[PDB]
Amino acid sequence: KEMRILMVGLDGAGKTTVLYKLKLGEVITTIPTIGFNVETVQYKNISFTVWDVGGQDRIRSLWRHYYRNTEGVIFVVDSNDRSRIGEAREVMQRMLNEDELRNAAWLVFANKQDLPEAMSAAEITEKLGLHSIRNRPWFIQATCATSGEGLYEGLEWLSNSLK
Amino acid sequence: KEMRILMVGLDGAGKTTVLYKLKLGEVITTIPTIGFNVETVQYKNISFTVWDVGGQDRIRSLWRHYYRNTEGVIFVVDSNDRSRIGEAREVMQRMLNEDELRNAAWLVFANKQDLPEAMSAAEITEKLGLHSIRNRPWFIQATCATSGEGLYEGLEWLSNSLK
Amino acid sequence: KEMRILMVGLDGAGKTTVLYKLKLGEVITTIPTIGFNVETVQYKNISFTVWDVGGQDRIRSLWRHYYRNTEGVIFVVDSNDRSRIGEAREVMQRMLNEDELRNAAWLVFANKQDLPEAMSAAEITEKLGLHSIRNRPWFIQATCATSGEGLYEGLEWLSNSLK
Amino acid sequence: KEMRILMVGLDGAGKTTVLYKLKLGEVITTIPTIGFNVETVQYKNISFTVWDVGGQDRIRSLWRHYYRNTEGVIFVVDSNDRSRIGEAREVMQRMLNEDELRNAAWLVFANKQDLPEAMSAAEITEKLGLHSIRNRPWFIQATCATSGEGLYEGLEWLSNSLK
Amino acid sequence: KEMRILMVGLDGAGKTTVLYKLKLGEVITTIPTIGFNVETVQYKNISFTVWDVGGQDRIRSLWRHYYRNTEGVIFVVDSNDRSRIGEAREVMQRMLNEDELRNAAWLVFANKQDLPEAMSAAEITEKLGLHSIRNRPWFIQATCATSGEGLYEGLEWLSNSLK
Amino acid sequence: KEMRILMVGLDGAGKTTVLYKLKLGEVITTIPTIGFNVETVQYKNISFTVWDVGGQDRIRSLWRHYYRNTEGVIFVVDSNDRSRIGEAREVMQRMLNEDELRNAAWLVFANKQDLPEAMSAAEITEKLGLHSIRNRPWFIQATCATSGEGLYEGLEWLSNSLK
Amino acid sequence: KEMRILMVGLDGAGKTTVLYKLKLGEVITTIPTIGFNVETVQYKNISFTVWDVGGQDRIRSLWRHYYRNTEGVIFVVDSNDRSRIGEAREVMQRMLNEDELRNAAWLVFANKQDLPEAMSAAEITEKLGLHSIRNRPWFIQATCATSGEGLYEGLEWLSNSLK
Ligand SMILES: Nc1nc2c(ncn2[C@@H]2O[C@H](COP(=O)(O)OP(=O)(O)OP(O)(O)=S)[C@@H](O)[C@H]2O)c(=O)[nH]1
Ligand SMILES: Nc1nc2c(ncn2[C@@H]2O[C@H](COP(=O)(O)OP(=O)(O)OP(O)(O)=S)[C@@H](O)[C@H]2O)c(=O)[nH]1
Ligand SMILES: Nc1nc2c(ncn2[C@@H]2O[C@H](COP(=O)(O)OP(=O)(O)OP(O)(O)=S)[C@@H](O)[C@H]2O)c(=O)[nH]1
Ligand SMILES: Nc1nc2c(ncn2[C@@H]2O[C@H](COP(=O)(O)OP(=O)(O)OP(O)(O)=S)[C@@H](O)[C@H]2O)c(=O)[nH]1
Ligand SMILES: Nc1nc2c(ncn2[C@@H]2O[C@H](COP(=O)(O)OP(=O)(O)OP(O)(O)=S)[C@@H](O)[C@H]2O)c(=O)[nH]1
Ligand SMILES: Nc1nc2c(ncn2[C@@H]2O[C@H](COP(=O)(O)OP(=O)(O)OP(O)(O)=S)[C@@H](O)[C@H]2O)c(=O)[nH]1
Ligand SMILES: Nc1nc2c(ncn2[C@@H]2O[C@H](COP(=O)(O)OP(=O)(O)OP(O)(O)=S)[C@@H](O)[C@H]2O)c(=O)[nH]1
Ligand SMILES: [Mg+2]
Ligand SMILES: [Mg+2]
Ligand SMILES: [Mg+2]
Ligand SMILES: [Mg+2]
Ligand SMILES: [Mg+2]
Ligand SMILES: [Mg+2]
Ligand SMILES: [Mg+2]
Repeated sequence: KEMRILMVGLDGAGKTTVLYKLKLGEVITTIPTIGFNVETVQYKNISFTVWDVGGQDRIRSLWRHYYRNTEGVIFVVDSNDRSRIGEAREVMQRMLNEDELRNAAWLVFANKQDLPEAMSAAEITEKLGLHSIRNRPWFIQATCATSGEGLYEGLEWLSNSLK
Repeated sequence: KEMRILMVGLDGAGKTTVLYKLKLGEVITTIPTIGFNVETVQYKNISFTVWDVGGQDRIRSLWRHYYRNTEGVIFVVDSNDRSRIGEAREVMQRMLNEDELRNAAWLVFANKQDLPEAMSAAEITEKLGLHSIRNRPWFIQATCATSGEGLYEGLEWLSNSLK
Repeated sequence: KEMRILMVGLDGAGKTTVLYKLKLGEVITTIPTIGFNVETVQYKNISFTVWDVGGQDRIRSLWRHYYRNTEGVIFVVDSNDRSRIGEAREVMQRMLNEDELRNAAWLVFANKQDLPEAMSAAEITEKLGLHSIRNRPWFIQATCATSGEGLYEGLEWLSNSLK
Repeated sequence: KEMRILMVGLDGAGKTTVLYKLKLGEVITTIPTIGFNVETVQYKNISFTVWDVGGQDRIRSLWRHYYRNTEGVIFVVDSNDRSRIGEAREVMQRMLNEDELRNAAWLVFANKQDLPEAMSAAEITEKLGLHSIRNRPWFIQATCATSGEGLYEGLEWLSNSLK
Repeated sequence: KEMRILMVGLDGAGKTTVLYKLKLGEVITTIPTIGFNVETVQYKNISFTVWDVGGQDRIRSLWRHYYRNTEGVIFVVDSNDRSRIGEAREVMQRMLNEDELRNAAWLVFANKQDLPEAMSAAEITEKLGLHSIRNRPWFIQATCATSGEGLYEGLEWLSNSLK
Repeated sequence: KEMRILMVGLDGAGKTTVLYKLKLGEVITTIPTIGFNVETVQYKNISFTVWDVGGQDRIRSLWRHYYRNTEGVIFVVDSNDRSRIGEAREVMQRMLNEDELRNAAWLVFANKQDLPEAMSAAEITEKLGLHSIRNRPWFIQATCATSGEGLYEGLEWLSNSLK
Repeated sequence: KEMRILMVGLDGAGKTTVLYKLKLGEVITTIPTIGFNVETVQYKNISFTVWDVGGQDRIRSLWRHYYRNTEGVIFVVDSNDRSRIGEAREVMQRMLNEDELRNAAWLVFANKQDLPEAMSAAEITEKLGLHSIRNRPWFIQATCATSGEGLYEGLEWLSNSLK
């Protein structure tokens, strides 16, 4: 009936694009997210309330204001960006150790799969150290926010962890 | 008057196909089940509420959310897949030891009997270690969800364990 | 005015045929009874509510759900099947020791008397150890469900144990 | 109204099979009993609570945890195993000298009588030194857990020592 | 209803893997255990609270903080590691002489039996000097945490020493 | 209700084995007894508290610490060791002259009778000069601690000298 | 639930950087620590209260004000600084002899491992004389506060010495 979500990731990942592909159905032009966007999207008789936030180094320290009462998390990672996959691992291993996100479900959108140099979801699952997760449910999906592929299959998995 | 069921199994078994052969009467095209499907089907003045779930390795850890208040279980096994009959045995022996499914009735759909290389229900009864079950009623039926054979004979047995 | 009955026996005996010879008057084609059938039949201003159940080895363990509030029992035995008369004796001596059927009246339909190799009701009375019954009223009748012989003479005896 | 029982013996005897032949009525497949099984069975308006335990050399030292508040004991001995009848005698003469089982009734199931090389109950009564028992009531019955013979005649004797 | 357990052993044995094979059912990737992990697992209406600890030489001196109020111990030994079987013997003979573990039950998981060069449970029982144990119940089981074999047969034995 | 015992003898006799055959019921592996073992065993509503001590030449001089308040003594002699029967005679004639053991009952376990070259209890009674005992009750029993023979017949005799 | 920590070391080590890498997650610019910094960081349901202090020669004499009620100590040593490893040894051997830190747990962050000329944790363990520690638990971890490596593995070890 209701669910709260927090979309996060590094800069350039695709968070805003994913959100406004789910909410509107169209690919909008984007500006860097200094503040935050919040939007409700309905699916399977469930109303997800997604909070997209900034990924710039200066806003990554303000994500803590949103950890509270968060039932799911969506970590978006740019697959073409193979040089910052270590920074994302640092961020995610730091945010998995926070106690406010202790029960949160973990979903990972490996975005930008339409690009030729994109890296597979298994290569990302290995590079991010996702099998090391033990206190938490987790899942990884390959997406293309510009085409909508894999986006409605993530909200479908998040439904498993309802209530 | 009412009954709750949980259809489970490995990937590729036939759970979704069975469910929407009971509910609609037609063989639908299928996509991998990331989330869950739920459907009510009436038979013998009884309204079974079936929950079909995913079998991918990543969703097999989310089945626990559904064990509660479950009155029957339907384990679907692909008979042609003779290489994963040990993995199914592991899953079933693990899920028989859970205390939330302590009184649940056990039914086993040995599906894909229309295939030439299919294995008999007795060979499956031996490979799955079903005679070792002692705290639980159990039953095994040979099916073909594409043709509907053996599907209405399972709901008929589940009626024995009503109320 | 009312009476509850439980028809039981091994597989192949004639339970379903007896029931739908009493209820309809015609000999129906039959399928193995996986679940249960229930039918009310009126006779002598009495409405017997008969529950026919499966005899397969897998359903013989589900008969316990029906023992409660059962006022009469009808054990059907195939007379031509002279090789399974010991298994029926085991089943009946086990079900006579249950405390839910403590006051139940016992009737025995020695069916398939039309067959040449059929065994007499006295030979069955000896093989089943029926004279050993002491806590219970009992009676044995020779039948032929295909012709209706001996069927209305069993419901007539069950009337003796009304209320 | 109630009674507590402890089924014990060497490995391979038939304890689990006896228990789940009394409780279910069917012969189950078995695994070695590392821990313990406990089951209540009703008979003659009495509810026996049977505790089946392991017979492996490593578990024979954990039986002491169960001696307390035990009103009857059932020693199962394999008759075909004529080479371990001395080890069983040692175990039984040791467990007859324990003070927690000081008033316990003794019953002996000489099981596996269906086998051709089985040894008579009198030969076992002589080999086990049962007439040497003087502080205790005792009884020996010849059984066949696969067929149920002699099993309901042991619970019948245990009723003599009620309350 | 409750029970406390302490899983210990040398480094590389399989403690964390065993714990999160019992708790989750999946084989997780692992990091060296510097601190401690604690997890509750339910089985046979009993809630075992397992404490997995480090085996590095620097943490083997911090196990004493956990000896108190410990009702069972699970010593995991790598069978393929035939060069450190003496070090494990030293550790176990030292920890058997502690007075806080005076009543603790002893279980030994001889893990990594799937490897070809693995050593039998009897060879380990001889090398570890387990028959020398006299003040304590003990048991040894052959396992394969990657496949789950022998893991639910250890918790089954630990139930013998309940309360 | 209570009784104190001192088990003594030369090295290799069988003292520890006897004690932990009475206490546990199993034959344990053994190490030389440098210190002492103490164990309580119940039999015939009597709780014997047995103190097993070392027999090495260096510990035979520390037995005096235990003579006090000792109500019975159990001298174990290896029968196969026919070359040290004179040393045992010296030890026993020395320990019979001590005034702290002035009222102690004397029992002699002629152990290792299962060996072919074992010497009879009468040959030992002659070699040990047991008939020369006049200030003391005495008794000699032939044993086999590995099989338990003759062990419960010694505690039975020690009961004669209760209180 | 709570724990008090004292981070100390020589000047240039990395104490402030470590603290504000644990607390904020970012690498801050730093000024020499004339006074003291204090910060609470949560991890594993534990709230560590860390006190970072100055390392200048003039402030090393004011550390005594903080020894009291200190449950853990974190000695940070610059590995690249191979010329002051003797001064750190002096400081640490002096502060290990204080009676207010008598029960404190010892952790050693060998920081600046990202530098090419860095010295291994074993070379530091030898140069600092850490094996000479006998009245205290101790542990050494290799870190890189700029990247966060090895920092959450120290707080993990400090949890072993809780309460
Ligand atoms: N070619 C391609 N571009 C994508 C895809 N997904 C997202 N993008 C594009 O990549 C750019 C960055 O996406 P954007 O949503 O603006 O970043 P962000 O996640 O919000 O992070 P920020 O707000 O801190 S800059 C955008 O131009 C967007 O259109 C994809 O699948 N393929
Ligand atoms: N030839 C044949 N195909 C069958 C039969 N039963 C089911 N299937 C087919 O096998 C395929 C897998 O069935 P499906 O229901 O989609 O898997 P699942 O049980 O839902 O598991 P999943 O959702 O995690 S992929 C489908 O293409 C389905 O049509 C059968 O009896 N014969
Ligand atoms: N020749 C003959 N056939 C009989 C007679 N009575 C019953 N049958 C036949 O024997 C067959 C078995 O009877 P049926 O009623 O289907 O078994 P059941 O008692 O219901 O047991 P099941 O449902 O577990 S298979 C049927 O083909 C039935 O028609 C009889 O008197 N003579
Ligand atoms: N042929 C035959 N087999 C029997 C009989 N009674 C029991 N058994 C069989 O002998 C085997 C051992 O019986 P089982 O009950 O598993 O041993 P146990 O008493 O439980 O001892 P354990 O659990 O320590 S292995 C089983 O395969 C069982 O089926 C009998 O009367 N005849
Ligand atoms: N091939 C194989 N590997 C196993 C088995 N059991 C455990 N392992 C593997 O051996 C490795 C060590 O297991 P692990 O659980 O991490 O060590 P530990 O007991 O926790 O000790 P540590 O934390 O101080 S490093 C792991 O890679 C694990 O996956 C097995 O049965 N077969
Ligand atoms: N073959 C055989 N061995 C026995 C018998 N009784 C005891 N032993 C064996 O003889 C050996 C010595 O027994 P043990 O109990 O260890 O000596 P001790 O009396 O304690 O003296 P010690 O502790 O100073 S070495 C052991 O290996 C034991 O198992 C027996 O009846 N037959
Ligand atoms: N290259 C590199 N620099 C590091 C590392 N760890 C800490 N530092 C850097 O070394 C410098 C000293 O660290 P700092 O935390 O300010 O010293 P301090 O421990 O607080 O001691 P002080 O306050 O008395 S000056 C800083 O510029 C810091 O950024 C590292 O791992 N690699
Ligand atoms: Mg954005
Ligand atoms: Mg599906
Ligand atoms: Mg029928
Ligand atoms: Mg058993
Ligand atoms: Mg570990
Ligand atoms: Mg000794
Ligand atoms: Mg500083």
